[PDB]
Order: sequence, then C-alpha cells, then structure tokens
Amino acid sequence: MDGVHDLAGVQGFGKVPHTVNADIGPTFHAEWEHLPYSLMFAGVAELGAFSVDEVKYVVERMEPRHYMMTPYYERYVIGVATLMVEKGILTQDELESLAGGPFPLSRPSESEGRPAPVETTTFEVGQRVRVRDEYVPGHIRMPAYCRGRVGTISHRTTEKWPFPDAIGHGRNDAGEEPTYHVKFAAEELFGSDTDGGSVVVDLFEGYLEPAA
Amino acid sequence: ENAAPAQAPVSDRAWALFRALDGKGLVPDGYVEGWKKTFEEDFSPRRGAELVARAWTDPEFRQLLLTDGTAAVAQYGYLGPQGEYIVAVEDTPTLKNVIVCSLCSCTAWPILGLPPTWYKSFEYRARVVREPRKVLSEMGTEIASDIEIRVYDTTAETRYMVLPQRPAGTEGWSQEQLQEIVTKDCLIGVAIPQVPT
Ligand SMILES: [Fe+3]
Ligand SMILES: [Mg+2]
Ligand SMILES: [Mg+2]
Repeated sequence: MDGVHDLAGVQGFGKVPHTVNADIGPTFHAEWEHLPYSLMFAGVAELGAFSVDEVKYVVERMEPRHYMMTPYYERYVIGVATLMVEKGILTQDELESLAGGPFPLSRPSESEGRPAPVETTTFEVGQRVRVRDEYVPGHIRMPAYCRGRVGTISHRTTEKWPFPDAIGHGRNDAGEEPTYHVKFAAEELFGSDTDGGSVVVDLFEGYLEPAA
Repeated sequence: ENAAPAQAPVSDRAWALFRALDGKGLVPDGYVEGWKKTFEEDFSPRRGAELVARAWTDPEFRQLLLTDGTAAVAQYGYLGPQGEYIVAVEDTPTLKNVIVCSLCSCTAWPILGLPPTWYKSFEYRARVVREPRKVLSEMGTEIASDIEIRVYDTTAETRYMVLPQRPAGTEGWSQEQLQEIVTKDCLIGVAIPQVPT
C-alpha cells in the first residue's frame, strides 16, 4: 500500500529529535503506553484473532492525516482497537462509551490482499536480483524506494515466514518463504541525491526476480 | 480542511480498549502487567552490550555471532518476541552500519530494548536511509569520509544488532568494563563506543 507510512526517502523533515547517548527517559512515558503492545499480544497469542502482520497493516490503514498527527503508541491503540472491531470482538459503540468520547478507527481495507506467489526463485548469496515492478494496494513489506531496483543478495534466511501480503489480510494462503538481505548501492535508490553507501532491505522471495 | 478528527484523550481510549477486552474475559489475570514488566526490566540494551563485549574478548564467539546470530543470542537465553531471527552486522575500518525500520519501528527488542521515541520518529524513518551521514552528524557522530555507511532497513523478520568496532584504550578491559561503553545507540548504529580519559 503506497501510504504515507512509506516514509523512507521523503524530503522536508527536520532534525531527528535526539543526540547520541542522551537520556531517553523511561521505557513508557505514560501509564497507558504498555497497553498497545500487550493487547496486540493478547490478540495474537491468546485470542488468535489476528497476526502481527494485520497490526502493521491496520496502522497503515489509518486515514493519512490522522496517521501523520498521531504519536507512535497511540497509532497502535487505534490499530488494535480497529482489528478488535473488524473481527467482531468489540464494537465501536462500546469503545466510545467506555472512552467517554470519540474513538475514530483506521479506515476499511481497499484490498483483499494477495496470495503467496506460486512462481518464485531460490536465490544465492552474491546473485543479482531486481525488486519486482508491481503495485500492491494492500499490505506489502517492500518500501517503494526499492521497487524495480537492482541489488545483490547478502543473505538468504534459514527460516521461512508467511507472505505479508496474504497474512496481513488474515488470508489462508500466505504459505511460507524465506527473505533475502538485498544490498543496493545508494545511487541505485536515490541517484546523486544521497550521502550514503548502501542500503540493505530484507525482502520476501516473492518480491524478487532475477536481474535481467 | 485537513483538521484532526475529534478524539477522547488517548489515556481514556487506551484504557477503554483494555476494559472492553478485560470485561469479556479475554485478557488473562496479570497479563498486561506481566508484559509491562518484561518490556521494562527484561528487554534491555544491557543484553546486546553483553553480547558485544563477549564478541570483543572471544574470537570464537565473535565468529558465531556474525555467522549465526540467533544461535549466539540463544546461548545467553536472549531470544524473544521481535528477536527470534538475529543478524549481527560488523563495523570495520571502512564500514559503519546503522539500523532503521522505515515502515514502522521494528527493532530487536530483547537485546536492544524497545525502540526509543526518536528511532520511531518520522524524521529518522524518512531521512536515515537517504542521508545517513548527515543524520549521524546532526546526532553527534561524525563518520570519517573513508567509511561506507550501510543502512539496514528492518522490513521483514530479521532483527539486527550492530557489532561496533572496539575503541583503542580498552585493551585488557574486563567484559563488565566493555559492556558499560556499549550503549543502546551503539547497538542501533548511530553512536560509536566512547572511552573516557
Ligand atoms: Fe517497524
Ligand atoms: Mg510512496
Ligand atoms: Mg584488540
């Protein structure tokens, strides 16, 4: 999904709000902040109601301006709440009644997702690959900066995981795939407009194809 | 035009979500409190620091950490949620590694701790993949011009830690002494370990 969450390479932001080794304060800065992750895990591990992938996608589905003005941990409150409503566990009524006011949720999905691809290639360390030039309206773990770009394989994972584009929508056809550390030259991604060396993206097999 | 939606205070929303679930019997007793404790007390960059210090003082373990990071971490019992498949990335005299999650916040929680606010910022997520040298400079870390910067974007299940170079002036230090200078920011990659005078 080509959402505003796909931030890498966006220009116009100011300084990162940190200097190295500065005090970051406590893990949680407010008494509710442990709730989003805890309740995510309740949903995943205890209820079996959704995957972590579905959490990532439901946050991507926040209305874009809402996403942009919402602090991090609040986005996951919104996202977990949304999934609990969508899965029929909770109602928005009861959430707003208990909150004592408005509790807007992420927007409905506009895609049913897609299955794990049936045709993929097992790549080897040192191989050259291209990121498939595809557009996925639902969830995908491919930042747009690397779409259609060429890099080289630095690692093939020894484990395999469900294809995000499927389980992120709660589908039954996510299969399993390894992922690959794909090393791109900075100039491949941003031309002359970068001060970097290389960028390594951890890409599902189904996002990749052999380079020409 | 472009206005924020009306929202109840975030604390009220967050506790409403808890209460709605808990009042249906969906949240075990002590569940969120247990996670709170894990996140605050167990998941910690002191663990990654221990790992770095061991690698610095034990060539065999270094090799293991760089080849099968998951197995290395498991020896210490530090695998966990968001830290199941570990890759350690080695800094060298010509290479500085830095980690981000441009899409969200993904971080090797058990060994780095939960990410700090700045790591999750839009500024870091947008900028470090494109201009890491300037980002690190602004943060207080000057990377000599003879060093390639490599940014790892944590886009799948690999969870990364940086193995920084060991600074001069630490020769013969104990593992405890070395661990003290390997900070959270060293593990993320935005800082280089510092030796006092
Ligand atoms: Fe993330
Ligand atoms: Mg975009
Ligand atoms: Mg030495």
